[PDB]
Amino acid sequence: QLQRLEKSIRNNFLFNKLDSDSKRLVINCLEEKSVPKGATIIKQGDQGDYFYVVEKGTVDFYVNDNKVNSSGPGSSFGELALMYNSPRAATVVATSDCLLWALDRLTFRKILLGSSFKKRLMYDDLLKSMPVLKSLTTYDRAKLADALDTKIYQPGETIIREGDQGENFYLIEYGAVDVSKKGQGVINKLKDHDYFGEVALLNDLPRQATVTATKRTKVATLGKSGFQRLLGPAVDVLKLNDPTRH
Ligand SMILES: Nc1ncnc2c1ncn2[C@@H]1O[C@@H]2COP(=O)(O)O[C@H]2[C@H]1O
Ligand SMILES: Nc1ncnc2c1ncn2[C@@H]1O[C@@H]2COP(=O)(O)O[C@H]2[C@H]1O
Repeated sequence: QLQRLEKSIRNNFLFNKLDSDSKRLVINCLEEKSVPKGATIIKQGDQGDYFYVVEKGTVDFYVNDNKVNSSGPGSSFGELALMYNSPRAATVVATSDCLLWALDRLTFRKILLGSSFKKRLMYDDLLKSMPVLKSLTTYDRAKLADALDTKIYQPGETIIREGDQGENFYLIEYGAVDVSKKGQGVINKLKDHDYFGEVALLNDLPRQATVTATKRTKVATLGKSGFQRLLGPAVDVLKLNDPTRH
């Protein structure tokens, strides 16, 4: 029917949110696929063909044959392979028999990456290129991206001040910054693909130094709650690099 569809959409965060042009342009395209309990829907490593939204049924998610996740009706999956052109990041096994609505790679790139996952698209180069972020899987980079805001600082602007409360952690997209400490002047300098602002957040301390743009500098910024959950791999390197130690 066309009522099951208009309900699919009204209840999906990605879709209820598109303009009726994208919205029309997506109910037209959804193909439905039934699947028996015990069928693999997508295999880890495979090329990404489709995006799925679960009408009825339940799935289990396996990363290297561990099992990591679980979803029911309303939930969607298969979006990372298509937005990024990477292999499948997880195997998705059917846990009870299911009816899935499928968007082909082409329409996904047409409507949904354009608009639902805009952020993931924009930060993808930063996140793939930052050294401290190398251990992150595409699923991780995606969750991290959703949480980032962008700020541009100009020459001579203060980004953070020694002694302040910290709230954000910072990833330099391009630019140049000086780190300074009263009594000591400039003690370090950062640039594209450096990060700063973890010491306050890792240790619950005030900011331990002032950071000042010396060129036009674009950062992505991540709040404390996100720093606590979205950097899982990278977090051990941040504690290991932490200048509050020798
Ligand atoms: N822990 C996880 N790691 C990787 N992918 C996951 C995880 N949990 C759920 N997924 C979803 O499972 C899908 C497997 O295929 P994709 O990489 O295209 O998109 C993936 C996500 O949409
Ligand atoms: N030698 C250093 N001492 C203090 N902070 C530094 C140093 N080098 C780089 N920084 C960065 O400057 C940041 C200032 O705020 P935070 O203390 O939150 O986190 C600090 C580090 O990320």
